[PDB]
Amino acid sequence: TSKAYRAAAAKVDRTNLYTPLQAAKLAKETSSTKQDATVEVAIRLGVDPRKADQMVRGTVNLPHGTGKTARVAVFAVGEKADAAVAAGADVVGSDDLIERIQGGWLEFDAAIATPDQMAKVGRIARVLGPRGLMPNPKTGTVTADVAKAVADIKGGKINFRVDKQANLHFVIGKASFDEKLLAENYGAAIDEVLRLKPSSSKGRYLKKITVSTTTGPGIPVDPSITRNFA
Amino acid sequence: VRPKITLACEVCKHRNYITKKNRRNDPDRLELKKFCPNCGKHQAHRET
RNA sequence: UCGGUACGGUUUGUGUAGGAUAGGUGGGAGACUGUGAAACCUCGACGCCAGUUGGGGCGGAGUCGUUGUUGAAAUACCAC
RNA sequence: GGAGCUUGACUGCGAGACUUACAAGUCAAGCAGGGACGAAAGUCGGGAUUAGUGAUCCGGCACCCCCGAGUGGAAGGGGUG
RNA sequence: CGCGGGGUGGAGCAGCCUGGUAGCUCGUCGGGCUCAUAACCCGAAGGUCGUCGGUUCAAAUCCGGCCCCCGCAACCA
Ligand SMILES: [Mg+2]
Ligand SMILES: [Mg+2]
Ligand SMILES: [Mg+2]
Ligand SMILES: [Mg+2]
Ligand SMILES: [Mg+2]
Ligand SMILES: [Mg+2]
Ligand SMILES: [Mg+2]
Ligand SMILES: [Mg+2]
Ligand SMILES: [Mg+2]
Ligand SMILES: [Mg+2]
Ligand SMILES: [Zn+2]
Repeated sequence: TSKAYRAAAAKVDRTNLYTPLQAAKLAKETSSTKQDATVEVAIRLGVDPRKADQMVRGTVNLPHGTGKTARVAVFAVGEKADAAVAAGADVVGSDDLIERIQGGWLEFDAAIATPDQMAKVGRIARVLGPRGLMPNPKTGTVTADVAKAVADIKGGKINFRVDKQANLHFVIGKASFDEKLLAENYGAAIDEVLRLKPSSSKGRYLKKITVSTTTGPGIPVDPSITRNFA
Repeated sequence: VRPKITLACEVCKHRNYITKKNRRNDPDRLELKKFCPNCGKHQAHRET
């Protein structure tokens, strides 16, 4: 079924591995084919994530943005909030800002709080429960640099984390970008995964990689190319 | 019950010394300051 | 005739709480009907409460998660 | 006999002796490096002392980076523990 | 030294690959019936699932370190 999906499936080949340029060249021809969404990257690694020291986790600075609003409320006191309104955070307050969100307009994305204020801000998670806007050290939002970590959210620091079955599922941004501008994202993101190779990674490290949307099919990519994205 | 254990430096990892402990009275690895001839000074030494 | 291996399609998954949305991860409100929607029939598939159903037979345009759980939360839908 | 802190149960050496068919065995002042204890003098190269052990060959592991069968490497070898 | 499994109630053994309950057998206790708990019958005690840590909301199960047995193939100058 799905007559709009077979039309893209009668286009991309299975028995060929494409270049990173051709991968975004059909991602634009899938986001023209389908209704537009995020370009997904599924990396299949040669690690075993059941041993502890082969676990892969990290982030990436995409130089063309991940296509995200990044509305930030900053729960801090003193200059720590004042360094965030100068950073470019639109909703900046104090213990007052505890009150302005739990009653209404809980419309932001991250809450980077100081470790001294984690008690009173932690009750806002009772309305920020299913959306994960609570201050979290696991997302880089509880630290001593509560100011310029908002700028990490603005530019598109996408955190990755390998699953139980050695797969990195991963994004490069919205599909409204240029084809050569997606390979700038896609090039400077694989190399970030190449940074986090453990020494005990037996075998071939980046075995299989594919490029898909959340609406169209996947694209077979050649893992041989790690430098020549330009 | 009294095995021959070797002591390695905690910096350069050279196996400078060999000795004996009791496997039952001291069931974990020894820690002693010993002279490391590579570093030219006293370093810490665990087992291997 | 019974396998092994490389690869594709199909399908599988039921502590309690609770959508009956019932494997992990990702993001996912538009994929969703001539690719002829829903009702209705029942050649079947399995079994642990309601079949999740690969039945391909009947239709004449939804087979929506923000509510109200499985960490809990989607699991319509797509890559893996 | 009791107590406090410690790792000298050191590395580079060693004038001069004991014992002795030979191979072996044993003792050693003092010098330097880096240390422990002590206010200092000093003392410490396992244990009051003498038993608790096994030549060579052949290999194993760790380090040094000496040789490397035309050359560059590697294999293999060599030294030290 | 490599590999190739195993430890779970007093003894024996599943569950482990694939994550949500600790069970079965024998022994014991108590009760019943009986010449005889020989048998048969019912109830219960007996467990950090070898110990440390680690990963997950949650581990007997999965990872790693440790003790502890059992095999095999060497090494054995
Ligand atoms: Mg002791
Ligand atoms: Mg000694
Ligand atoms: Mg001499
Ligand atoms: Mg001195
Ligand atoms: Mg002093
Ligand atoms: Mg002396
Ligand atoms: Mg000989
Ligand atoms: Mg040569
Ligand atoms: Mg060599
Ligand atoms: Mg020498
Ligand atoms: Zn050293």
